[PDB]
Amino acid sequence: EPVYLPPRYRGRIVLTRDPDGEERCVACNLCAVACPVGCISLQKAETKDGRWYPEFFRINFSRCIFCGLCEEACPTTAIQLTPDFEMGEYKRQDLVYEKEDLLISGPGKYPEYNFYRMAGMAIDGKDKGEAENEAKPIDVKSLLP
Amino acid sequence: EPAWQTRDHLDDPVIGELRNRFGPDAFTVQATRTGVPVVWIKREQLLEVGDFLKKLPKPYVMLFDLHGMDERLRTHREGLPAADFSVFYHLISIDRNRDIMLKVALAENDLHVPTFTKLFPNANWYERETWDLFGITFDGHPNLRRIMMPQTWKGHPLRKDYPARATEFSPFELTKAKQDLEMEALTFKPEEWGMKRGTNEDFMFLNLGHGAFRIVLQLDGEEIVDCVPDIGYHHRGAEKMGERQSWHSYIPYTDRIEYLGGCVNEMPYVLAVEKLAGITVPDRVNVIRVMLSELFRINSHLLYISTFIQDVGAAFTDRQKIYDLVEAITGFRMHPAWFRIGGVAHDLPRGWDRLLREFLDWMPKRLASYEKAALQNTILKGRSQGVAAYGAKEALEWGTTGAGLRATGIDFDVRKARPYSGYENFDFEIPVGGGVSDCYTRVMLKVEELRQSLRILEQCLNNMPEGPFKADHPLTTPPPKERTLQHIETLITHFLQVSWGPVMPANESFQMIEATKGINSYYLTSDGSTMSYRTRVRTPSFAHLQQIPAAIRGSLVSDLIVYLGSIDFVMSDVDR
Amino acid sequence: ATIHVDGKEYEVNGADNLLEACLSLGLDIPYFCWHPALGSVGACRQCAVKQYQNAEDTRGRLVMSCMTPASDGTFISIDDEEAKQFRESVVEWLMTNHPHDCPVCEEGGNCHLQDMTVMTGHSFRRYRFTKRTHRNQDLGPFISHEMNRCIACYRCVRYYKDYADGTDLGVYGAHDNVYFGRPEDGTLESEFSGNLVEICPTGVFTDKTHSERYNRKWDMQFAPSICQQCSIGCNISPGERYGELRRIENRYNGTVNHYFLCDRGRFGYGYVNLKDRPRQPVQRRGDDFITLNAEQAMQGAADILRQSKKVIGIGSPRASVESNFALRELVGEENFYTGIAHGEQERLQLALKVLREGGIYTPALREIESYDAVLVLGEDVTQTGARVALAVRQAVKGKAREMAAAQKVADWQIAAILNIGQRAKHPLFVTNVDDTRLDDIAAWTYRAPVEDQARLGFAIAHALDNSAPAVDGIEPELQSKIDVIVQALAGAKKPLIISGTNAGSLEVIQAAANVAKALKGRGADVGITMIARSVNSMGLGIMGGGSLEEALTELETGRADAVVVLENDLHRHASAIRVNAALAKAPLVMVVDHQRTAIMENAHLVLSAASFAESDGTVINNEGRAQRFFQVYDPAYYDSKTVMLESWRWLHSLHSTLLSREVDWTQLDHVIDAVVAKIPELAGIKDAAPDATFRIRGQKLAREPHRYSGRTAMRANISVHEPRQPQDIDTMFTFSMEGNNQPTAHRSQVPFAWAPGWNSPQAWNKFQDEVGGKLRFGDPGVRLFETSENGLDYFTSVPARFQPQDGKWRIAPYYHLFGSDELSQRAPVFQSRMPQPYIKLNPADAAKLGVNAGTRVSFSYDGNTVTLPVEIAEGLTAGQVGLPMGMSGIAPVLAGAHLEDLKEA
Amino acid sequence: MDYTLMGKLNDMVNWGRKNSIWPYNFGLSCCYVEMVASPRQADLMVVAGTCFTKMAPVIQRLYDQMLEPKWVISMGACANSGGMYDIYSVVQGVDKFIPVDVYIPGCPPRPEAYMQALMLLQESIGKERRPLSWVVGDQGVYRANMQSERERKRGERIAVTNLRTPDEI
Ligand code: SF4
Ligand code: SF4
Ligand code: SF4
Ligand code: SF4
Ligand code: SF4
Ligand code: SF4
Ligand code: FES
Ligand SMILES: [Ca+2]
Repeated sequence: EPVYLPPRYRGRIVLTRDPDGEERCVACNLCAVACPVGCISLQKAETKDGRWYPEFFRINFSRCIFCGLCEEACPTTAIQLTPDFEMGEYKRQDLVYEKEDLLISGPGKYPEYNFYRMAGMAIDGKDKGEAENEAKPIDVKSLLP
Repeated sequence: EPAWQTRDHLDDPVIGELRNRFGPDAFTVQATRTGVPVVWIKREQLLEVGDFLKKLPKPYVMLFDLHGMDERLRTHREGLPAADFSVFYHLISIDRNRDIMLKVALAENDLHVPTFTKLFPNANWYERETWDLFGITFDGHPNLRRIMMPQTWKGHPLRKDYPARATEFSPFELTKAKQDLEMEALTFKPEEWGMKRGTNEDFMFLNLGHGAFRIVLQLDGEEIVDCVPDIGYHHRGAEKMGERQSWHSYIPYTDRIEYLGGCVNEMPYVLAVEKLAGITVPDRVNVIRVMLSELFRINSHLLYISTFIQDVGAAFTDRQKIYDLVEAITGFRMHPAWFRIGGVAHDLPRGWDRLLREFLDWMPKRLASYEKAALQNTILKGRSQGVAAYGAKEALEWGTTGAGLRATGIDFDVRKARPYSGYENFDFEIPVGGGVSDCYTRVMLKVEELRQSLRILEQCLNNMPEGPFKADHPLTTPPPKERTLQHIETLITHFLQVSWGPVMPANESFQMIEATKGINSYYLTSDGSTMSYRTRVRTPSFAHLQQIPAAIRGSLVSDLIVYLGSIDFVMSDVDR
Repeated sequence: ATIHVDGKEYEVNGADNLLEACLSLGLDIPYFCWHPALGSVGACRQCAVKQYQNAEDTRGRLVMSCMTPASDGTFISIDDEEAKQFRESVVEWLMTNHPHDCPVCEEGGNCHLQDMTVMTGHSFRRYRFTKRTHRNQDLGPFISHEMNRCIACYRCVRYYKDYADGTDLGVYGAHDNVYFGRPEDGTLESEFSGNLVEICPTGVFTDKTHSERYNRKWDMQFAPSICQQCSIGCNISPGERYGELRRIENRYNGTVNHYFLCDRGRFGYGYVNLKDRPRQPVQRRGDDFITLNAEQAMQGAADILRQSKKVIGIGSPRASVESNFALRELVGEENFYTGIAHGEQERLQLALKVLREGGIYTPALREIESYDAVLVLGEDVTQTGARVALAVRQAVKGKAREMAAAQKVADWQIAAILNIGQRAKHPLFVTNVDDTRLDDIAAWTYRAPVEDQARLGFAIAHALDNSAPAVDGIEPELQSKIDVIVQALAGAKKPLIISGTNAGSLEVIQAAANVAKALKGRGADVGITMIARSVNSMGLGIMGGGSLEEALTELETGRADAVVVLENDLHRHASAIRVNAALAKAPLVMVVDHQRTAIMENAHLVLSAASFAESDGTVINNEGRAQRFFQVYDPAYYDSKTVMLESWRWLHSLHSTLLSREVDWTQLDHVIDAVVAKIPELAGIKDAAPDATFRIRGQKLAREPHRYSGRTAMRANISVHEPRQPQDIDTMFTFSMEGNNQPTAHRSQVPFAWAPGWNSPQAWNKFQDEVGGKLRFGDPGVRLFETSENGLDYFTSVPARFQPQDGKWRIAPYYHLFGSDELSQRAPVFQSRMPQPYIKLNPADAAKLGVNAGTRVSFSYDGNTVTLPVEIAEGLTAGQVGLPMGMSGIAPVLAGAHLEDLKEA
Repeated sequence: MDYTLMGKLNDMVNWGRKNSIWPYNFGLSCCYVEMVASPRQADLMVVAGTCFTKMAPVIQRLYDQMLEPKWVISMGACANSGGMYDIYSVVQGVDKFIPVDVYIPGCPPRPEAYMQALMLLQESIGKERRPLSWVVGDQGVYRANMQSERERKRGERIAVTNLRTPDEI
């Protein structure tokens, strides 16, 4: 039989995508500093429209203690611990998981959160004033008092 | 007047007694958040003060803790005597239900203190650990050698100038240590262990093997004449790690000390940090923490009792059900890392009531099964009664807590004497024994504690309060996640708490709890920073392991094996 | 004065405000609009405390601590409940409109707004309405703009306009739509605009160069270093991550450059991350380039050096004192040559003789701000020594400060001071070949060739003191302006004379020395400042050596058949044809450098030296201050095959291999001891920083913060086994978090400022004895020489006036802050900011040549015909042609040279 | 496939070593009590716990007591790399001093992770080349350079889209 795991189970770590399909991670580095083992390493990169994303994202799973502090620290719900535990390996170097081994094609456990719908910083598809609870930018040369 | 307020405890009668005995200028009272009167004594008056406290009308009978502190990098020492190092002595009066911390200030060039072993014999191992990790000499100590590190170790790792992180691996030192293990028996000098009369031509010296540890046995035939348990094979640098992690990111390390306990080990650390932060948690947090701590207490007690039955010759499904419930709540079975500063990591999952109801409705028949298998078994009873028995005097003088102390008849449980996490809102009994603490009485007390923990779990299930699972404090770490993901100031607070760390104002906090094997305490010194200046963990298994030579003196090796099984201990708890 | 904060008695300065007095005492009061360097305005309303009328008062009143004098017998409370509630309310009001931006904001973890949000204990949003938004502007290649994150604290405009005198930044709009930016998109024109990224408490103005390769402040590995991009020697904190130089932060030094850098130093670090840098020793054999390790590089180099008859060494003003000294020991004192030209060396040793033998006190950069009259002779200070120009602007505002002090207005009340002193300012007289950026505040600007600038200086000295030599042929109008200058300088209590070597004229330095001596003879408190060219120009001058022409002559004559060139491209100091021919003649050329230069094609051996980020050393200030810089990172931590050693380490091991045939990778303190034993004038460099055995209670000084992340992952793609932490035998710093960076530690070298609750550049408050003052245990760096007891004599070599001769064109030097300095103009972000190559002409000379603005003219210098387009220069004088010094192909030795065959291409 | 240093019987020997594996479980720390013969008789060593410096010599000695062929499974973050204990008294990984054949992440891993370790080791022995006798043939071992388990399971792992939300049991 397959082993039942509850939805909260702290197993293999993945990076998720927002509902529009773009990757959720903005490379804010909060997960890496919140890691007590220090087994996350990433670098911020930026697209032409200004969107922050990770240039690389690597996790040393030979070091990781599956404590969930990174997922708790993630302000975009990009990094998530998933109910999977079959991560055994032949060589310890193969336990270093790059971004192509972590970025799944869906939203994971948090199905609808989009951090970029909250951020004031403008990207493609969201100019100034289009975030949540944001008024449109009043130009300083406006006639109104 | 909250429970975390800074108090000097000048209205404690022990302060007036010390003032009337030694004079008003002989000591300095420090105001702390430890909940304990802390007094600074001159080094030359330490033995006099200890002897005076030993002879009070309701005397201070137990040396709870003894350790050191490197005070050189401490920048907030206002109202404190000038010190480069210090040694603290935590002493407990049980008849008074009080405790006092004595502090001796030491200069860097003169790191010697009078030995406390003439007043409390558990000071032997406590002073050996202080010498090992701080380099503080204790004059008059019989065998002042290293107890955590090997004897060929350079430096004292708990000093502030000692690098915490692991040094480079050398194959040559590994072969050297293997060579030292090769003719360790051939070059065995029974003077380097505190033993005597080495080869009467009838004394045999052996090494032996809850964790793996060595004990050197002196045998006259089959009788034990002396023994020295060699510990430190499971030393993980947990306190030094407490200085290298933030207040938030240290919580998994609290888990891995006493790894059968989990959330039980989380509880004193987060309670002490909440004292430092000035956090009063809401009631739902208290009940959640009590429920998880009692589930893990049941798990640890079941493993201990099932191991004791198998060792004598007189278990998994119950622990699997507990692990399934804990896995549903926290996402992890063994090391949940789930308590937080100000609360718990998440709310209870929807469906926890069903799982806890299924666990509680399936357990009492197993309780009857264990009581029949243990209390009514004659082979277990004849194997386990009278072997390694001690009274109240031996449990008080050796710092024995938990089931052994209550088996001596001293009704001392932390959940009733000094309540924490809302344990005063539960109706449960504290089982005590007669005057004799042998293996059978300790195991019987653990079975009765299993029943009482099931009662506490029933009360946790019946009226679980509705409310927040995290406190409304600004220093609740992390903040609630939905407000973090929606609100900018909560995002700011979360950003700073999970990266640099939360800023605990400079103070000292203390919290002792009734753990699964005795009293576990966290003593935390904050220097105003986002990490601990000093994380001292008092564990029961250290003190219980020290009592072994004083209890099986004159017994057999099989009696020693039964005694080792009967002590609820694990080696990670001893060495931390 | 006696104040009582929360019932606790403190002794403070009564001339301070309560905010700076309480921050100096270690108390925490949140604040936004106040800055130690800008004064108090009372805008943000964050710093409220509760003041009581006396000890027997219980009601009190909320006052602003930055606007309240810390007078004697004051009673305040910070921990009052109503004051705490008000401060939390101010943070709440700033949070109502603040964008949800912290993860994608370059200020995160380094943000003062985050710190004061947490410090007030505000973590619950009860505002449910909309946030105002703003469009962003394009502010150029260095500064990124995000107006959403603004809290309208007005620090940016007050710095940029009232402090740095920039004109193109301001506040626009009204009530809650107040906008802070330029009037339109475009590059910020101030040379000191980069200080906005630390002045702004939020993420509005951020470092765009850092934003390209962003990382958070906890992930940075810092070291205390000295800026290498000119001679002013501002202290910097370079920080790295993943083996590349990420950021340059200002390192506080209350004696030099306290809060501010110039843009060249802040943004010109990009040459360190160039991918064409030498990373290994490389030997040229035929057409092959064999890569060597350190040991066999030393063995082969020592063999060829042993077989050669004479070896000469060519140092550089780029290199530290230790590297130049190690080259001097390898080749001998008689065979060591400074890498600068003969005229540059003459001007440099003349400025050194004036500084350490002229009997006139030379001020530190911070002390320049307290002088009462300034005469700048020949120096384009904004383009060559920019932080001195900023200090000169402060000295100019000194008159309004004195006027407001006369009306008993407190010195922190900046708005009242500026209102009292409307347009009044201390006298400033600048002199250049054209207009300068100091002309907006200059009382008078003299545009003339360098001979006429020197003659004006000599005439000022003669008018001040009749024993000074006279000048013949001064026009009556120029004479009237000379008397204006003389009446201003003689009436000042503290006159300051600034000159330097960049004018290309010895006579300008001589005239400045004459003016300073004449003022000293009248009893004035005169100071003199000399701006050198490079980071270690003064140290290379103090050590001394032959000129580059002598080294080239030794190579061309065949007397020297081996040349070791240290950190020198040789084309900025001599003609490229002659340098290339002389180096092709030598059968052994060994270049020790950290940048890919043109002479490495001719080099038989190339040693991959370390730059300032990967090396330790000592550099000498333009004021003679010896300052140690420390290595930021180990280059071999990420690339294991990189052999990038310090230049002194290379040359010391080469000397050891030459003598005893065994390598000796020495220690830095041994080299410094060798310097102070062999050169007694450089004996003060021992006290610049403590040696590598220095500890704070037994532990070393940490290079990176305690929350430094990714220890078991940053190298895991190379190997999953964590490497050994790189050992530092040279300095007292460790390459890890396992060290000390306490604000109360007894040290002078602070790699970065951090205190709990203070994650921003405002954490420098905790490291100072008083806020805006010195570092608590003294600023680092030691002055090499004291003021002489007796001065020099007057220089009687008064030059003749400039005469425009036909066919010849005198080259007037134009310096650019972005472009003239060699290493910074190699940085890729400087190319957009760099001016296009433009040759400057008078309108009369351009009309004589028949050339309009923009048409390309060709000229031959040293047999090399080059072509540049023409810019018309109104302020230049006829017969002079303006060239941008230090650019590609225009060596700085062209200043003062003549030009032939200038014609339209 | 690549290997790092008459055919049917070699496969029979590999099969006999594959379905007959006697483990020697090393206690060490919490990984053992999660996952629950003389070292001369055992041929697989399972190291499950922290390699403390005081008992790294014990681990190395009881590894040297085992006989050829011998395989090593390292359970948990401590035995893999040192885990969360990068501290003065801990050796950073089992593989610092003895060679490891299978690595199992977790703190602790599940018992089923140990069972998956047994399978991975079983095909690891199943397609390896070891000498038949001490006098006949090449006296060298040839371990197979297997495809990594994260490269093999990459497509199914990346194809995951939605997971159960964490508000339930
Ligand atoms: S689960 Fe814990 S140990 Fe693993 S990457 Fe996340 S923070 Fe680090
Ligand atoms: S915390 Fe989340 S968004 Fe930030 S760097 Fe990590 S995975 Fe990316
Ligand atoms: S300026 Fe500060 S508070 Fe605002 S988004 Fe950036 S880091 Fe957050
Ligand atoms: S842009 Fe920055 S410095 Fe200027 S008012 Fe806004 S927050 Fe202050
Ligand atoms: S003035 Fe000179 S030393 Fe100072 S930051 Fe600018 S280039 Fe660097
Ligand atoms: S990996 Fe985790 S569970 Fe296993 S021994 Fe180490 S701390 Fe214990
Ligand atoms: S700091 Fe005083 S009002 Fe802003
Ligand atoms: Ca170095």
